[PDB]
Amino acid sequence: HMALSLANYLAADSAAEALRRDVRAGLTATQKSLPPKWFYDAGSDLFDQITRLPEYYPTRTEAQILRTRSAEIISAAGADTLVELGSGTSEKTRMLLDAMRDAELLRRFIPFDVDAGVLRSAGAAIGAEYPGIEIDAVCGDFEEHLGKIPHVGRRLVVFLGSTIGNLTPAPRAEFLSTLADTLQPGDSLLLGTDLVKDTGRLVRAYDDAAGVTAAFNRNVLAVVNRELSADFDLDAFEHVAKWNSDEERIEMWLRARTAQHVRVAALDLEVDFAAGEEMLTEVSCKFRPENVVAELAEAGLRQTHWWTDPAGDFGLSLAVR
Ligand SMILES: O=C(O)[C@@H](Cl)Cc1cnc[nH]1
Ligand SMILES: [Mg+2]
Repeated sequence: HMALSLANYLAADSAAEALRRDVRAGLTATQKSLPPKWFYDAGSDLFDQITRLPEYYPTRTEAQILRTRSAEIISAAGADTLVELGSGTSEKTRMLLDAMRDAELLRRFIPFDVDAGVLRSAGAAIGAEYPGIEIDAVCGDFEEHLGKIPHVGRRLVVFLGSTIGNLTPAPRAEFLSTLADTLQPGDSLLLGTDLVKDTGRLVRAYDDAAGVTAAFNRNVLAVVNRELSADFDLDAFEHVAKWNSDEERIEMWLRARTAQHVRVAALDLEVDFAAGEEMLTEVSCKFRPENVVAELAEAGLRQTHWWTDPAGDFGLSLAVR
């Protein structure tokens, strides 16, 4: 029920300041952009729905790999502590915890994410399902507070969903290098990476028939409207998903149907969009198996295991110091 440890390194005023800075920088850039972290206001609900769309294969593909190989993953890791870069709300989390329990290894769960309220809820759910488990939640941002994750036990750190694909190569390398420097001998990283495949399937996964992804994308405008007193007309922006073959990444864009004039009153800022002008809201890099090995090695980690679905749509790596 209520048994919990929670460390909170984020402040409400500090997040508000981060949004101010990001929106000012992004809307005044020669090529306009907004960071996708701001998708996930209570947007989080829309993303949950996205994971169940027929076109969006990543979640169910990763889940099926875990469903059939979690015992092997847990045996390879030999960890008694599961660290999740994420909130611990998924079935995937339970697949891993179940296997750790079956192996009589499980002692501790450490969820790491940016919303304290969700960490509390997940902690209560996990606590009830795995009596005796120690839960140490950390509210922090995984590009700054990784050093705050406790080093107790032998740790399996998981970063699922190909969320690592939201980082472009330079910040991605810095992230993996930093994460690797918080690991001890005996610790393991379990990394989910979505893989290069048919480009039609890729684009459709980010431009579903039902329009749910379009709603998710346009909602970042609603976040700016509410939080920074802006007047984006959401109906005036078209959802566009692109495959960038040079960078091998999916991109989400918002395209102005007609010229728009947007005042972001909280920033004392007026922003103009030309008819047809596009603003970048997300990248989702896709990986080649051989390159995953290389990126891990450059970060100081040796890939010891690789799991992929029979179609080769998605990959999971286990890597060690
Ligand atoms: O890049 C993804 O696939 C996840 Cl992390 C976020 C997302 C899902 N649909 C649009 N963006
Ligand atoms: Mg003013």
